[PDB]
Amino acid sequence: TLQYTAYEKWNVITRSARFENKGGERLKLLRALSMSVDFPTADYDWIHLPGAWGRERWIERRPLVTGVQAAESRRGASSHQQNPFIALVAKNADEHQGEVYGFSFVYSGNFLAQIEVDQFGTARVSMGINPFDFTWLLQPGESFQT
Amino acid sequence: KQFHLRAGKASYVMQLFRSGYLAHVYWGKAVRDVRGARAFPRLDRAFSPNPDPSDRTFSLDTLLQEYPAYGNTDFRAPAYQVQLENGSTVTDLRYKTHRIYKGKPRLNGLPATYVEHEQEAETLEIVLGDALIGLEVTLQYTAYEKWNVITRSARFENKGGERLKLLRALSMSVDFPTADYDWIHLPGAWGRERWIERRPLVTGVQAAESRRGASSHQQNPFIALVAKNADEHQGEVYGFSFVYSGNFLAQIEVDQFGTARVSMGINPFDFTWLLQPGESFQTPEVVMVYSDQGLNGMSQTYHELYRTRLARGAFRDRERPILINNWEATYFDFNEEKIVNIARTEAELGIELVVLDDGWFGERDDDRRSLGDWIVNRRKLPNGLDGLAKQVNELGLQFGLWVEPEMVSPNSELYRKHPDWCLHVPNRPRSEGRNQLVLDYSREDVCDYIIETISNVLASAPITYVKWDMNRHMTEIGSSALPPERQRETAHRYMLGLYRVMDEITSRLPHILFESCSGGGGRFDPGMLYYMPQTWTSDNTDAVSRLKIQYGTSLVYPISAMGAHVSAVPNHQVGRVASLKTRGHVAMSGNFGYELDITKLTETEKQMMKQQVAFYKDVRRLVQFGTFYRLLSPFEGNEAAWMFVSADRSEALVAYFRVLAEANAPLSYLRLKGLDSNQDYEIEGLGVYGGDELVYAGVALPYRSSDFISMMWRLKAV
Amino acid sequence: KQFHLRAGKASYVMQLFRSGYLAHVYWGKAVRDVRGARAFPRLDRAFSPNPDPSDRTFSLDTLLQEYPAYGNTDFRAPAYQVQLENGSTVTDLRYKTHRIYKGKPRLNGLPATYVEHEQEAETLEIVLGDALIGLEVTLQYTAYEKWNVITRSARFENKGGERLKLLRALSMSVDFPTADYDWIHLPGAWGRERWIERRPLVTGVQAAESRRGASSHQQNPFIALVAKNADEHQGEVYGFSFVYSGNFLAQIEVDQFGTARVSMGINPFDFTWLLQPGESFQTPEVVMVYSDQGLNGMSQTYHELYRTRLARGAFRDRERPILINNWEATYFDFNEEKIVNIARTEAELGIELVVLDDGWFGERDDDRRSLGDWIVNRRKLPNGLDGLAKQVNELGLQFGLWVEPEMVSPNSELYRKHPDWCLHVPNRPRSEGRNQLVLDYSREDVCDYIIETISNVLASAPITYVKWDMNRHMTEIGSSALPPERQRETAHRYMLGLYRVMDEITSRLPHILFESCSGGGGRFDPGMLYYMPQTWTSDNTDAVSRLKIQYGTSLVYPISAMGAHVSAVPNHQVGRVASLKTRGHVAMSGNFGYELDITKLTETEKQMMKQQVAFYKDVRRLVQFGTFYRLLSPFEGNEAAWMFVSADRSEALVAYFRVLAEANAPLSYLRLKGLDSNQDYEIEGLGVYGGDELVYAGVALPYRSSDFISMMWRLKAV
Amino acid sequence: RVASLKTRGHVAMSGNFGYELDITKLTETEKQMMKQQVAFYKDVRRLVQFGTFYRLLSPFEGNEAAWMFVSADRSEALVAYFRVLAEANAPLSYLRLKGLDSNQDYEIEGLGVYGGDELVYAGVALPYRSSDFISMMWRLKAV
Repeated sequence: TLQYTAYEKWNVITRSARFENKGGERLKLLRALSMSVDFPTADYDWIHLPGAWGRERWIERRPLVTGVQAAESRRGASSHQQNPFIALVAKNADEHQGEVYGFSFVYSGNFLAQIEVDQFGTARVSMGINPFDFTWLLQPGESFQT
Repeated sequence: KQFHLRAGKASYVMQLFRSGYLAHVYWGKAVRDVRGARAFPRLDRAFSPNPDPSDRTFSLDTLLQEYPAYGNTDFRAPAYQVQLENGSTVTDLRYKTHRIYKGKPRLNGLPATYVEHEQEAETLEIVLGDALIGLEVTLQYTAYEKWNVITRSARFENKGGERLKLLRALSMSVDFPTADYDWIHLPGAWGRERWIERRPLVTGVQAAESRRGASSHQQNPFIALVAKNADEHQGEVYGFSFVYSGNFLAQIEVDQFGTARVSMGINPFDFTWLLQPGESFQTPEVVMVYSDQGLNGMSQTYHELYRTRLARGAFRDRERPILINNWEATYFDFNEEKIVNIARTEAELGIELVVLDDGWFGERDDDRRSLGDWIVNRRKLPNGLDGLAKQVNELGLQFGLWVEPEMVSPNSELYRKHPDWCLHVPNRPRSEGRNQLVLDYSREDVCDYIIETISNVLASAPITYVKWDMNRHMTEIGSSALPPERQRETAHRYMLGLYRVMDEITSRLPHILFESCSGGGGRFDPGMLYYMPQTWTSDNTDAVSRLKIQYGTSLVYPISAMGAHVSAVPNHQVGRVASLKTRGHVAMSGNFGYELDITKLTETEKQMMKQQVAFYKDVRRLVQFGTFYRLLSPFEGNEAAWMFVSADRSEALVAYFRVLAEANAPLSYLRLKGLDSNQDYEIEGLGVYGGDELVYAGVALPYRSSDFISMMWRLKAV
Repeated sequence: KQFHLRAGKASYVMQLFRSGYLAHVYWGKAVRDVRGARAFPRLDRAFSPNPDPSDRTFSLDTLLQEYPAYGNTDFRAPAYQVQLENGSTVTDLRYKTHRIYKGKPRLNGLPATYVEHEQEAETLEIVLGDALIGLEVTLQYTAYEKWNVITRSARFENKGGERLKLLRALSMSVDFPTADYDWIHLPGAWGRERWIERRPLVTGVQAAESRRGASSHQQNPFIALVAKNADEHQGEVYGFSFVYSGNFLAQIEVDQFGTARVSMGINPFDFTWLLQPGESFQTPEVVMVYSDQGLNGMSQTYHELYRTRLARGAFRDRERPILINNWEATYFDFNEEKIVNIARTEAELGIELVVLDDGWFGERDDDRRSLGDWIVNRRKLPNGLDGLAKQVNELGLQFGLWVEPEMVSPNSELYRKHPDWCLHVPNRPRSEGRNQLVLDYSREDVCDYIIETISNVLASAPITYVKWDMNRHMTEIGSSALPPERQRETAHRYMLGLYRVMDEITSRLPHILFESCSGGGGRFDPGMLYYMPQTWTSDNTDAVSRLKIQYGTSLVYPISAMGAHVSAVPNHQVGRVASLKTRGHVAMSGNFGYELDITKLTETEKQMMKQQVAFYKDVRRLVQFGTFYRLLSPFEGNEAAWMFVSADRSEALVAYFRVLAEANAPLSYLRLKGLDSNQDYEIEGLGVYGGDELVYAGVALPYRSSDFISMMWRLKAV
Repeated sequence: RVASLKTRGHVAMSGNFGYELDITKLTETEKQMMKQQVAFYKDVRRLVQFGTFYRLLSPFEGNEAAWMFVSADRSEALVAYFRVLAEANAPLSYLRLKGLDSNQDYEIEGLGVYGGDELVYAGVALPYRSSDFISMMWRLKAV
């Protein structure tokens, strides 16, 4: 079940998914991201928040690449090193004008925030619990909420 | 003490400082008031000398100015410079008086933006003066009501009893407090005029200029300071447009303290002007435009102002005729029988105007003779211009004529009779471009002769269209009718003559639509637009080449004046093969016309042409008089896109272009501008879309192959 | 008819084209032959007019030239321009003859790079000429055998019978076939001179220039064409250094056809020069360096050339004394005892020179008076300069003196006696800077006076060091001893006079080390370097600020001439607190010295000074005369690093700087240059590293917290 | 790094304000400075912690950093400006604001009354200052 919520007051769209095993066999979640969205074009810059202890959340803006880009955490915590937030930014956009698409993860553990540009210039922004070192077993009757 | 000009949604503020000094403070979006109470004290800047020895905090080197001079403690490039009889170049202009009156004054012997009603603008005249030498300088400011336009010019007058030589006389100068801008000018050449060149500013001097006696293909008299993030659709832009068609200097200087001095006017290089007691000198005007709407906002401001308040004549607000020029069909070799029976087919295709090009006069079989001898060749036109024009008229077409009045061929009746009438210098060889010389328009006799000769030729037949051409640039600049101390005034006096010549000629013939031309857009400037309501954009007629040229031309000049014609293939300039459908769409994006041999066209092509002609007539008033938006830039990529929107936004026309085809290409999309978001639009042949969707989301573009493709969409509000 | 200059590993090729025209062909890496200055189909370019009317392909507008003019079909900015009596500015120089001789000539009344032997260089003089007006221009080319150096200058001579007036007379002009380069110039201000500014070329005009009568803090007389991918260590770089200390114009012009014109010389603005029949005019020279080995390679060429073949005197090849200036100690209020007392303390620390600053002359107690009156104040110095110097000498210290001979205070005996001896113009207010006026060095009486006055004073005491200073820029430029027609020659004539003053004064006192100064490095140019072998780099003595300042200055001028003094904190210019350790390391990267109140220093600080002085004495020869490589640029990041390597590469000194501290910072590394890869070097205190490892792999940097850090390593071959 | 107590306060007041220093080791001036700081923050606390935030100048893009807080009705504002590395003989500085009501006038405390549109479209001149790591804080109230 895909969960969409749209606030009336803000330009906020929240997304999450709920897995349920209604069958008779074990289903093993190798990957269970909260969301994924395919942009029709890929002419963008992206912004994530890299850093370290004593210097968290430095704004880093980079052009997109044909391939994969990702800020992630494998530390069991959201981390000083990469904050669970990425943003698609228009080429000419700044602090005061321009189109911006922010992605914020409401979770304090391992995360993956990825942007993939394919052969046809489409951009897939996917975000959620880091698939790395992660599985989740669903017995019949069990559920998983991202 | 404080002057506050309010033009449209913009503000231009100045303030009188201490005793007579005029300081610049602010220019940008309109504010109610700029607080006069200055925030923090001035500084004692090292090596910035002081006019007042007691106060080291004051220095003209560190004062934002309106019309600065050099040698008085300011070390930056001045707006003007005057040499006295004693050899010094030091002058000191102080405030005398100032006046404010509704409307806009005319400029003496010079073209200028105008108003038709007093309510349309306010004019501020600040009278400055140097009492010692008796030099008076009046700074002229005009602020329009409906536009963000501030026009600036200067007026010198010698009230002293000495000779005053103007070494430099720019129209304007302005000091920005900060220098964090990029700058855009329009460099180019013949075949590729007005390419948009965006560059970061350097700490020093950058300048676009012309030393050719004409505004030139090489540099268009327009520069602009633009914000670092400003684009076509947003950001702050500061336009500077010179209303003049001769030599010019458009300069930006960034100094040690991060200020940017923008100056514009008649190129000081190889230029002087002598002022005897009682004599005056009026500078051409510079049209300054602000916009936080981006580049399109600036251009649209220029478009309305230039089309409705710079262009003149009966054809100013009128739809321009779809013409055809028969240059490739006949060349210098033509006759009456050949033109009229060809013009009969052209009339049936829908053409509204047939233009007779070069070769109708004197001994014209070459481009190496006969310029200056403007009499009908009875050998080619036995019944003359009168006979040809009337025979053309009864087929239902207007008749046009090509002229090049500013030129004289060494092999001509005129030159053999008046060899001293050309621009020349004593005992030097007379250089030739295209085997021709330049006539001396600094002289009254030469001008008077041309006015009479050309007007009589133009009155001898029902000619309603004129292509005024110039195909050379000035060399050996001098006059045999000028004293040695006024020889450097020749270039400007020439332009004054030409302006006066055109002014009288166009006045004698109010029934004629005039189109200026100079080897293409050699003189596509505001100055020429005042006399001739349209211009030949470029000799290059390639559809793909025209993408850059027209895109860059539209930056300042209205589409109504931007001439664009469909030509033959393979192209004569580059050898490129584009589709007839593509060449039409590019040409229909400007002042539509034709330049090709219709007899060489296949039967299928003639039908394309008939549909092109019929289609343009439907979209003409929208194209030529509508609001213009640049969507995709050919300078920034493989695509070119723009659109025209009606005043009430109920109608729109979209043009898209893609040069080099990509195999297995990504899907194409196009977002539009200037539509009513609260209203729905029907795209002919596609369906109905919301205005908000087209602008915010965009339209999926059709997947197409082959190089040099084009697409046109008529948009209609439901 | 081809001229082929061979300088080091570089080639400069020219050619005689058609009827006496001189055409540029190639400049870059050395070639045995240029076969291809012969066969090339020339194009008929639109609007490029023709000297020979029947050939439309040939135009001066489209010809790469060496000394071009305007009005002869060339529309680009010319190298020269001269107005005739009839008013015209048209001139036509044709090839006359040429001569080749080994060695390099001296420029009349001007400084110039020289040779000690004929074998060091070869000189090509190309004599052009305009037969009509009798104008003869001789183009001077010199190619050094040992370096990639080509020097260019021009000599005008009126061999006709009319007056020739030079509107423009640049030292050189060169037309590159392409324009795909970036360009580097050195802008700045007082307290921040010569910041490196890299910019892409624009299609139009870019320039660095000075209208201040001095080379200026604002713009240094140096520009450079660099390849797009060129950096400090590799790539093609073309340097243009002007040997002149006054007004200049350094300009690059890119035309419609993608050619880049680099021209340099005396600024045409506010400049003329009258040439009566029989008179001649010599332009200063421009030193051109080619390098395929990066910015370092270009700079290194200049370093050797300027240190060994431009700088003169007994101190040219000599180690410079470590000096102390006690200006901050006493200001204007001092006496003989107070100076000698502090001299003992400084002498104990190891300092070698004590310099007496401003306030020793006349009634100089402020900065509002006494300039021009060079007589010992008997209140402060009862025993005169001789008595003070003698005492200082037997303390073991050399003695130095501060002078500002070009300046006159309105409140001085000199000015109330000779009010016409200052630069001024009739009936205009005499503007001041730092409450002082500029003496008229265009006049003979003034120069001879200064020459006698300063010489006798400098010979009256065992003075072995002089600091020559100027703290003002020209306003109201003019001379009472000049006719109106020669008034605009004043600035250049001033500079010619100054050059003669310095030449005669320095010649009288061969045992005196002269250091040029101008509110810091306001006159840090090759012209001054010819008369005074070292220069005060900047009044900004802040360690961090000096990173950029010394980095940019090092781009052209040798380390031996770059004065750098350790000062007190909080820094008087920026207010920054940097460690004495860091202030030392920065100052030790140049001509080391001190400028601070020793009486205000802590005992810990004074001990660091002794260690400092001892250290620099070990590395002095290596620093001042060694090879200089820049590693990390402060203009490009948070770091600054460079190193000095001996000729035999057996010894090296490495300097590193970080300015802003970073918490939990990444591990730092540093890679070196110029070492012998096949040799092992011991880094003192660290260990032994291989030269290849040092250059290819690099060294690990220590982890340091705290702001503004510095580090020095001594390298020695095993 | 050594920065002025004034500067350390202006940065800390830009967020959730607190103290992390030994008072037993403070001079009388510093303790009196702290008291002045606390009294100031309590005045703009509701504005800082609950007002609208505008970033003006990025410390990631240059030598400056600036941001401002604007109240809901735009009748009140706090402007914070920071400059790290001192430049000798530096150019004149200016600051443009955001989120103000163009139709209203604002009193910048201790400076005078400026128009809202002026502060946003023209900008206000900044004081010439030396020393490293400086800060400036302005309170704005509508008339």
